[PDB]
Amino acid sequence: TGFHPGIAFTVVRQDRFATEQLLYAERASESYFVGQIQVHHHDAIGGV
Amino acid sequence: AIASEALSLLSNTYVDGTEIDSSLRIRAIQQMARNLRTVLDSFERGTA
Repeated sequence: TGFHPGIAFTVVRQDRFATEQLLYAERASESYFVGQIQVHHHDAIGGV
Repeated sequence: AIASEALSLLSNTYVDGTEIDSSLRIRAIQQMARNLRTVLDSFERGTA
């Protein structure tokens, strides 16, 4: 009707977002070399 | 009954018409011939 007491209550909320971070990449990188060439081709119908 | 050797032998199938890969070809010629010599010797002994 007209009133509002001082009872105890609480609410719970959640969030779902993204964020950006910064790190140290140093100077020397990974020794990712290249070795030979690998291929795989097969023709069944129409094209290859 | 062998699968690793067959997979290694059939995994190349060339790429586009490159060189013969003399080192790999020599290694394969050595290993396959060495295996086949004793394989055929055992087969001949068994048949005899």
